[PDB]
Amino acid sequence: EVQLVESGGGLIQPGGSLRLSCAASGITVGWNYMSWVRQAPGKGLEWVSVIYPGGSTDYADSVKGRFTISRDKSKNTLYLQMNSLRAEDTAVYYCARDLGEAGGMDVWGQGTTVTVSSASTKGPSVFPLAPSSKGTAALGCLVKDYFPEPVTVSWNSGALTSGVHTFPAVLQSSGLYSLSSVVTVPSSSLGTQTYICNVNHKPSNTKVDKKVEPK
Amino acid sequence: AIQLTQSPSSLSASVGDRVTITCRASQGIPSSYLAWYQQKPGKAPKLLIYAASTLQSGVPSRFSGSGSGTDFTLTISSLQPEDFATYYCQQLNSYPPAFGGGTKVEIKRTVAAPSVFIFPPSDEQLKSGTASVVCLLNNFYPREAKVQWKVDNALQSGNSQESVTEQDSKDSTYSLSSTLTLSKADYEKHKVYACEVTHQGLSSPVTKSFNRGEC
Amino acid sequence: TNLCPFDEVFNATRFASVYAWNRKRISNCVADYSVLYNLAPFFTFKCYGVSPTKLNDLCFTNVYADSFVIRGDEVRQIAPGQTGNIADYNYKLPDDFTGCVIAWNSNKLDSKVSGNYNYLYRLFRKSNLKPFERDISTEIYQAGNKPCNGVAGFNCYFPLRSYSFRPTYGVGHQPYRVVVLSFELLHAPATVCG
Repeated sequence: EVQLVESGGGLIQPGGSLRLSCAASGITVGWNYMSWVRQAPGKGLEWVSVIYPGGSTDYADSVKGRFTISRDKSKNTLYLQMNSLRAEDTAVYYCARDLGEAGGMDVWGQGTTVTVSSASTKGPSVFPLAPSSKGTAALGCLVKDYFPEPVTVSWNSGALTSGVHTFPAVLQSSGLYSLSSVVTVPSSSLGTQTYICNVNHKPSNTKVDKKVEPK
Repeated sequence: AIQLTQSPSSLSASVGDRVTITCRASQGIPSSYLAWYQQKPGKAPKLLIYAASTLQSGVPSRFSGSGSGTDFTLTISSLQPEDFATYYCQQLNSYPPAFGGGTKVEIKRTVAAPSVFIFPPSDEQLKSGTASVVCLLNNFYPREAKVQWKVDNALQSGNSQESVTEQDSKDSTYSLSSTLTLSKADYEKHKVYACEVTHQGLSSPVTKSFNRGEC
Repeated sequence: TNLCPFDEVFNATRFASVYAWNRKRISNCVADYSVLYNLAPFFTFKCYGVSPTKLNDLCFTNVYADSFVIRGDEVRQIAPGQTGNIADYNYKLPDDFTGCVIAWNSNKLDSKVSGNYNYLYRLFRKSNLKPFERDISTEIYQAGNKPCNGVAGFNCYFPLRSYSFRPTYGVGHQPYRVVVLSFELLHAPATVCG
């Protein structure tokens, strides 16, 4: 029965503002130390802020003057107001109930994702990674310069699944994402079997089918 | 303040193993000020142990903790398949709290050398003024590998990015893709593009290369 | 000639837990504020609304000496305008405080190998203390909907916790002894003159 349900994350430009909500059931927000904790992509956990049962508040230094924790006891909800957002604030944000030495952070929210970027939304370009001429062969698709996440990739409309590796995207210094999807196939199939990667990027309504064939 | 250092960074184990994870504090704290959490990819952290040895309700008894002062321990007496995950330690009763950098428990299997492939930029990409060169390391174990890009024998630094898959659910291997990015003008100024791979399963490093402009 | 009993305050063998902080009245005595320094490893002496150097010249109607033990990292909370677990739920100074705060590292006395657990602090309280409020209740703290009925459990926490003092813990977790001197002015005879 006990849970914390978060909402309010999303995509925002640097300098903008967002409000996160954490609705509670089974604990009384106004009677607890309530904390916000964040996790940047690929990183560990970083405490963000706390509000005490009696109302005092505290903040990580990197966030002071910009973020404000608060609560609505009538709605049994915790909030985090985030102003003057920066790219480094990109993270999954969790609320949690802190019992300190009496219990850990025992109850956690499901997390809400905050992305702070000045990049424009953009559909990927899809380029072939063509099988080498010089037996198992490898081929793929390079899905480049898109924003934001996520992108989905399938092969031959789902009929090819064995041996496929779709790698986690990397964030280029341009602020655009890039990833690759590869598959190992029998070399004998190279002249005869069609290999097509199906790439989907919903935020830009992009749907690309790329035929990959030997050069 | 306090810094918490976790050890080891990652560890490989098999089902049924006794596994011990260490958290080391920089200064020395009450045992009642440490907690342990488990996190799986895409999931909120889950509390395991607080006050260094108290087993949180509902957590299987094969989990246990110990320690005081600067050296703390989390032990799993007989590892189960669901235990494969990342583990964090945390300092309690302090704002801001320190978090350890995490320990990833990973599945042991026999050494397998990578199969290595290199892909030149597609002609379609070159038309738009950028060249992406991709190196693929397929189905290897253990995770550690070194990819060295070489352009006309010059070691390339600061212009590549890489990404690794999670351990494969069927054969417990990893795969890695590395992408070297040059402008088209840069790319056309050199001939030999080479990816040199070092791994425990290779007797000596393995180089895959191509000469630009030659099928 | 008729010294104030500062001796039994600063040099008391036993100190109180912060949540049950001690208060001693001081009146009808000659107060010498120069004996106060005691060679302690982290001595601290701050004053408010009054000058520490000229203290021996002043008279007051009454003086209060409050005393207790806390963690090193907590000594900063014993100051006007502060918040935190100690200022909010154990010992609270007013914003317009007139007096002095003396603190020192007591690792020699109040720690021991195997740990000293005799010193307690309040961890859970529904609202902030008023200045100079002392709360000594031990009711189970209700953190949720279900009543606690005097038994600890989920959402039902004993509100006091013990400090763990061992000599090898870091200075922020070492014990510190604190005396707070408050100076009262009334339209009444002064009875604490230096």
